[PDB]
Amino acid sequence: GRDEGCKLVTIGSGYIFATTGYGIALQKGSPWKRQIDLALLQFVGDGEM
Amino acid sequence: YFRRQVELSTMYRHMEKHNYESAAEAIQAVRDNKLHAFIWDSAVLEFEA
Amino acid sequence: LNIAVLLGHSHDVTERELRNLWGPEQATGLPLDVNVVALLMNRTDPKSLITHVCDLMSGARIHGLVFGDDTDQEAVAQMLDFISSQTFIPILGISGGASMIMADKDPTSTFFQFGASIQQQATVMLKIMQDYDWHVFSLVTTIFPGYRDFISFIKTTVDNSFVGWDMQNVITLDTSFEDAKTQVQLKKIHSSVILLYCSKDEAVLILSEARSLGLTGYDFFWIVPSLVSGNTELIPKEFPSGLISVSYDDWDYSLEARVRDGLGILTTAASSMLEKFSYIPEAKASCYGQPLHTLHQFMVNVTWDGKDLSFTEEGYQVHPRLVVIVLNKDREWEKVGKWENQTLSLRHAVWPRYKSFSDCEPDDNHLSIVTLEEAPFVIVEDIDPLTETCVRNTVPCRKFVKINNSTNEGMNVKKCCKGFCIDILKKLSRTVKFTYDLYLVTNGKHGKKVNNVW
Amino acid sequence: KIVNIGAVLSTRKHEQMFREAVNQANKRHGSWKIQLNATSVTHKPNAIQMALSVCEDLISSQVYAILVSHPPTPNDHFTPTPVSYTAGFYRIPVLGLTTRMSIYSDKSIHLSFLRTVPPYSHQSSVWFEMMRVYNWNHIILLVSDDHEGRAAQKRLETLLEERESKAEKVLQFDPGTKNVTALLMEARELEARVIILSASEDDAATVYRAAAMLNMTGSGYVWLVGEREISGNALRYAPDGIIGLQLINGKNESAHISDAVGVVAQAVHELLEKENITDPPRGCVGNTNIWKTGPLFKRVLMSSKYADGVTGRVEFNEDGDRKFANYSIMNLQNRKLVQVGIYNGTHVIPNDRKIIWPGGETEKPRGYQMSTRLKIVTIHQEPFVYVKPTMSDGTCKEEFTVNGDPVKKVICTGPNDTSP
Amino acid sequence: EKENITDPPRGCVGNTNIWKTGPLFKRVLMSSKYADGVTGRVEFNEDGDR
Amino acid sequence: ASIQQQATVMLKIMQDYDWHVFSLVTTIFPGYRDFISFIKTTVDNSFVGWDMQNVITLDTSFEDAKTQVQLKKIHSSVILLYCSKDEAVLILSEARSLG
Amino acid sequence: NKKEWNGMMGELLSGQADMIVAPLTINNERAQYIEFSKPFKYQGLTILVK
Amino acid sequence: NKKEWNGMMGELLSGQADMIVAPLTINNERAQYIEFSKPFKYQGLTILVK
Amino acid sequence: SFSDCEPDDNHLSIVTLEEAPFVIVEDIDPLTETCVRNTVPCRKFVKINNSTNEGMNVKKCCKGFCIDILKKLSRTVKFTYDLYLVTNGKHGKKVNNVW
Ligand SMILES: *[C@@H]1O[C@H](CO)[C@@H](O[C@@H]2O[C@H](CO)[C@@H](O)[C@H](O)[C@H]2NC(C)=O)[C@H](O)[C@H]1NC(C)=O
Ligand SMILES: *[C@@H]1O[C@H](CO)[C@@H](O)[C@H](O)[C@H]1NC(C)=O
Ligand SMILES: *[C@@H]1O[C@H](CO)[C@@H](O)[C@H](O)[C@H]1NC(C)=O
Ligand SMILES: *[C@@H]1O[C@H](CO)[C@@H](O)[C@H](O)[C@H]1NC(C)=O
Ligand SMILES: *[C@@H]1O[C@H](CO)[C@@H](O)[C@H](O)[C@H]1NC(C)=O
Ligand SMILES: *[C@@H]1O[C@H](CO)[C@@H](O)[C@H](O)[C@H]1NC(C)=O
Ligand SMILES: *[C@@H]1O[C@H](CO)[C@@H](O)[C@H](O)[C@H]1NC(C)=O
Ligand SMILES: *[C@@H]1O[C@H](CO)[C@@H](O)[C@H](O)[C@H]1NC(C)=O
Ligand SMILES: *[C@@H]1O[C@H](CO)[C@@H](O)[C@H](O)[C@H]1NC(C)=O
Ligand SMILES: *[C@@H]1O[C@H](CO)[C@@H](O)[C@H](O)[C@H]1NC(C)=O
Ligand SMILES: *[C@@H]1O[C@H](CO)[C@@H](O)[C@H](O)[C@H]1NC(C)=O
Ligand SMILES: *[C@@H]1O[C@H](CO)[C@@H](O)[C@H](O)[C@H]1NC(C)=O
Ligand SMILES: *[C@@H]1O[C@H](CO)[C@@H](O)[C@H](O)[C@H]1NC(C)=O
Ligand SMILES: *[C@@H]1O[C@H](CO)[C@@H](O)[C@H](O)[C@H]1NC(C)=O
Ligand SMILES: *[C@@H]1O[C@H](CO)[C@@H](O)[C@H](O)[C@H]1NC(C)=O
Ligand SMILES: *[C@@H]1O[C@H](CO)[C@@H](O)[C@H](O)[C@H]1NC(C)=O
Ligand SMILES: *[C@@H]1O[C@H](CO)[C@@H](O)[C@H](O)[C@H]1NC(C)=O
Repeated sequence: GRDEGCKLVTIGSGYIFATTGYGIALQKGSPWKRQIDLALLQFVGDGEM
Repeated sequence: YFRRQVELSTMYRHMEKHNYESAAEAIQAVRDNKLHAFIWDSAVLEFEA
Repeated sequence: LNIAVLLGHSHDVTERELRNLWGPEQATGLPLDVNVVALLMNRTDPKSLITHVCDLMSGARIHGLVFGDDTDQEAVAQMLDFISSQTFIPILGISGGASMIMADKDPTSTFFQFGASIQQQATVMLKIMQDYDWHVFSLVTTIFPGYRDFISFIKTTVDNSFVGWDMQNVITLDTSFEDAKTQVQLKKIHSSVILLYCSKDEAVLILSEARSLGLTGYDFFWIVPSLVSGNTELIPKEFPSGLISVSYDDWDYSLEARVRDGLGILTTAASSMLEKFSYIPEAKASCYGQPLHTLHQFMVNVTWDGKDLSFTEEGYQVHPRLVVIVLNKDREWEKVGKWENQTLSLRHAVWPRYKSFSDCEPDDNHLSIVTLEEAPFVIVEDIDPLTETCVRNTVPCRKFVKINNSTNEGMNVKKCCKGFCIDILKKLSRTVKFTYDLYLVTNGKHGKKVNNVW
Repeated sequence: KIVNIGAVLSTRKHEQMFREAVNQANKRHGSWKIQLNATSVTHKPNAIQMALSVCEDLISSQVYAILVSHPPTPNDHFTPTPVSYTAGFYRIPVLGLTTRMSIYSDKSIHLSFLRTVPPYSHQSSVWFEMMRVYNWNHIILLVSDDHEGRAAQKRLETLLEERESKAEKVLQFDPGTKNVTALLMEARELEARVIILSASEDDAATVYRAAAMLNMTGSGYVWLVGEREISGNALRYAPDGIIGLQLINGKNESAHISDAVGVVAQAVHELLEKENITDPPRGCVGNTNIWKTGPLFKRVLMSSKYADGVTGRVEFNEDGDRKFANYSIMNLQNRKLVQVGIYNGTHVIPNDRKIIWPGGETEKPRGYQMSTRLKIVTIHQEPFVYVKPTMSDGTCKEEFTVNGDPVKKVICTGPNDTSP
Repeated sequence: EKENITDPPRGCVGNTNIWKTGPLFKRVLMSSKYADGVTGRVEFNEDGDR
Repeated sequence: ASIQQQATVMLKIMQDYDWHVFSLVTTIFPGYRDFISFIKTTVDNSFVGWDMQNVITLDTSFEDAKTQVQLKKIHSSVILLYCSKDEAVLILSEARSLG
Repeated sequence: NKKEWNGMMGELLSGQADMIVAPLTINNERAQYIEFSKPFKYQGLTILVK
Repeated sequence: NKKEWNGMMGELLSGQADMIVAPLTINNERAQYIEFSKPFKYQGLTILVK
Repeated sequence: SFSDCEPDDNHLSIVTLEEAPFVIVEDIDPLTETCVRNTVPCRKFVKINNSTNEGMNVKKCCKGFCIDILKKLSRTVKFTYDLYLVTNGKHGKKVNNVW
């Protein structure tokens, strides 16, 4: 999406690949975790993501 | 999920009139031209295609 | 049966028609031993009431009491419920403090109040707010009794809002006004409808504090129930002209019809229990020197004099008569609305404002707005009868719809509107921070001067 | 210059200690010019004439303090209610010392009833602290009542909100029945063995007989009851190894009497520090309006912090109870109440006595089973859950996929297509 | 009529500190209401003029 | 230095530390017009985008009724106080009492 | 005046089952009531037409 | 530390100009100071490329 | 410790790694010494040379996707944070019980 000339389009869309996600690694024993999870699901659950 | 959001009110009023029990009912209805569109998960619809 | 009648000084009701409340009443008298004892009392002290209970209980076995109050002491109703847990006699609290909403009734008492619960009155008030489409509101609750289940019902109603009610958080006051911490809680309110939950003189003090701080504008509405208001005859100081109250003490539906219907219910209960069980008189002999067939779990289904006067499971009427009043500019609590059987009807759907609140409060905030039906701009649709609510991205409007082609009468139809100009008006009300007065045109199109007539 | 004090008390020794403590209260508390007097009522069985004597002795005396001081009344209803219901005519606080029920804990049912005796919700908080000690989460709650049971459930949800977690199972029923064994067998198949009970004597005896019949007195059963469950035949029916709680110095009468006198005395002196003090008038002579300094007196009383006390640091909470009261953890060993610990404040102090469980060792039995068996619920999902009727009886055809992988089916149980 | 009667000390001999009730005197003077006067009614704004 | 140069130094500190959400509490202390005016002509002329809360004014000895609310209308980070020294002691004691 | 759960959540929270093996709609509604795990499927919504 | 307008506004506000007859981009900021006429031309923006 | 008992637990030590669609770490404005307000400040522990280990903290600007996520979390969760960079390298690799 920023390629000069746009001569590179990858094979597939993750169908024959790992297809993982990205998250936030918190320390074991943090009370912030449920609040951060609710905030992320609010950020996805309204179209803002 | 659409009832929470800020602009999905008319589509909510349209979808609440003809809610279906199973997804196979929706498949048979859109197959028999009773429906014309259906919101559904993408890869399941690719498998059904 | 033998039923005692005692009152105070409510509505200047004479005792003569109370003594004459036996002749034409109960024309189909199947129980023979039905008599009345109709008296009065100078005072409202509960100890003398206990004295009269112990006098009349041994007074030829009186098996009934119909008591009404003129004051605002709800503890007298608690004393009568305690006596009904001792004498086990069905006692009807009619008006005043004898029928006020206490916290939690017990199954070990047969005392009955007339009216509805505080949650049903809150449902009626939220039905009023739904009919008037005022969605951004506040809730100020003190340590006034009955607060727990009332605030819980408000929270479950806002959490179950198909309307999408914007409730500002619960302003709590542990004590009276400190003028340090309670003032900050009063100045957090920027909503439209302020809901106050306290006693009468506490409401006078809170309205005086709000008027002294300028929190009593026509943007800042005030709706209180009957238990916050108190006596309908006494109107104290610092009331905004337009004070919405919901009560049931109508001067058109007076005390005499209430006590006649109550005696009709008691004689109906006596006749219904007489056809089922024989030994109906079962009472305590005398109060000195200390549960078979009662009427508490017996009169759930009853419809007396046509109107539904049935009993709830929590000791109230199923369908009472609700009266919604406001305050005019003449310091009078004027009757506005009544309640239907199932739903709620309102006479003044068009809402007056009663501008004379203070020395000067201008109506420059509101702007008269009229438009024409335009498919990309003014999208006009019906109101949903299943919800009776325009959804929150749409705004309601009124239309003067004429009935016939050669008449001068027309009604007002409220319809929903969405579109481009709706969004423009909403964003102008966000930025310029004004209020809108939206209605529809009845003469026709945009404009054309037909011989110096537009 | 005289002020009467209303007390529901009949013993002359406690009244002598009361008058001596009043003389102590008027001794060093400043140059204030009040004098104090006692007025106490004795035992009468007839509760109507009890309330009659109470209101005749409260109206005709101009009292400031009303102290109910008879817990073991011969009436099984145990109702000090009409005293507070009469004093609510002027919103006068009755400072009783008898009951420990959540139906009395309401500021809405009882208008201004203050006390220094806590209900069983504080015992539930002590049990929550004990669970914080033994590091347990999942419980089984059984409350026989419904009036105090809702307040106990709300206090339990408050403790869960402090935990920021949830409980497992709560139950309520109607007392008088005897086939609550089925609910205990439903609670058996859970993943915890922690039993919390809120009941009277009869319901406790019924569930102890049920525990004797359903083999609920084996190993791992964690029993946790309170005060109304360790009396009567339920004390006889209690299994050896059950844990009870008892607050110290409550059954000893005169010490908490003296603590109440110190609280009332310092409250009256800090009330009479300021000006414009009104008095509750005589309700029998022309006085039907409310006492105007009712909420003022409640602001003084509910915000009264104390550093004096025979029991300890007494202080009223947001509901009008004792902050951080002392408790004693008792255990039953061969039908003998053996003390196995105490609890002040926020900290548990177990003594050097054997904390013996109804099962095996003195260490805690973890009733959290390994849960080898699970229950899978599903819907007929069109890409995922393919449901086929069986061939003959409960059998599945061992079919293959396109790669020779056999389709490993499972014998599931499904309802009909349309439920109504 | 009110309390907190403070006096400005004699700064010439042995008095160096400031008069701490300055804004107290401003609260007294600048919030005065008038309904009588020979030349007319005086009234205080934020500036305190006629 | 003048009060404008010292305000320039303080806003240079705030620019080096990037505390964009701030406030301004000014009493009847002398030099208040040019001080607030220079804060206006520095923040409003800035390309940074400073989050400027409106000016809270304290007139006299506090009634602890309206001034308490005006102190509790501050939810920013930097609180700029403009008064004398003893008035700073009184305002910081009130802010410690109000949290 | 309470919205209760039915179906799979209504049977799980009542203790009738132990695990809902299903294409769970992980959202902000159900996160406020139960705890979650990591998703196995990464899938979007679209429109079926003819 | 003062921002000033110049150019056509600098020639207009000094009294050395009476009417700027020019299709000016009517924005919000320049209309906050002086009054503007009715926009006769409706014209947008575009990009010139080779 | 502004006072005796003050809970300060809303401070969150946050380190990140430079990624072109997510963590765009760029220079400061050389004319104003100011990050543009959609960016956030960061410090980078730049050592003197390869011989010594002590170094300074160069302040740089940060935009991108994860910066927007952090700003929206600071709007929602309402915490405080400190942003810096690690010089040990990439995301994570345990070199014989040494990450
Ligand atoms: C008995 O009561 C006191 C009441 O305070 C409690 O002691 C507290 O606990 C900590 C534990 O380290 C002690 O250091 C302090 O003396 C007390 N702190 C506070 C804030 O009160 C405790 O519940 C019991 N005694 C013990 C074990 O300290
Ligand atoms: C009591 O009776 C007198 C007349 O004897 C009357 O004037 C008074 O109003 C009565 N009291 C009340 C509460 O109405
Ligand atoms: C009243 O009548 C209806 C219909 O017969 C029935 O539900 C019941 O007998 C009464 N109402 C109650 C208690 O449900
Ligand atoms: C309401 O109920 C009364 C009494 O049953 C009845 O007479 C009246 O017609 C009803 N009105 C309507 C239409 O709801
Ligand atoms: C008015 O006139 C129209 C056209 O003749 C007719 O259809 C309608 O019934 C009349 N009634 C109304 C709406 O006033
Ligand atoms: C007036 O309108 C009503 C309602 O449509 C209709 O019933 C009536 O016939 C009309 N009047 C006439 C005579 O046109
Ligand atoms: C105290 O009260 C009792 C009972 O009312 C009374 O007999 C006695 O005289 C009183 N004593 C004094 C003087 O306070
Ligand atoms: C309780 O009821 C069930 C119903 O099946 C019965 O099997 C069981 O024996 C009963 N138990 C008691 C305690 O009577
Ligand atoms: C049940 O009773 C048996 C009797 O042998 C005993 O061994 C066991 O410990 C008891 N506990 C259980 C498993 O309920
Ligand atoms: C109650 O406590 C006091 C003080 O500790 C003690 O002297 C007295 O003996 C105790 N009384 C009883 C009944 O134990
Ligand atoms: C006594 O007077 C004060 C005013 O000085 C006022 O709060 C109220 O009228 C009374 N109550 C108390 C004790 O403050
Ligand atoms: C419990 O008893 C101890 C004895 O030292 C005392 O210090 C403590 O205050 C008591 N707790 C309370 C508040 O009852
Ligand atoms: C459930 O209902 C039908 C009704 O005919 C019954 O025959 C069958 O056993 C079940 N079938 C389905 C759809 O599960
Ligand atoms: C005197 O000053 C103190 C402290 O500001 C204040 O509490 C008190 O009300 C003042 N008294 C009067 C009326 O001057
Ligand atoms: C100002 O002039 C009017 C008209 O002469 C006069 O009545 C008024 O008294 C004057 N103002 C004063 C002196 O208050
Ligand atoms: C030491 O560090 C600098 C950068 O700070 C760079 O030129 C190179 O790494 C080394 N050279 C010297 C001596 O500057
Ligand atoms: C440190 O080592 C690197 C890699 O050899 C090289 O750039 C140069 O020798 C030194 N300078 C820095 C700080 O990179």
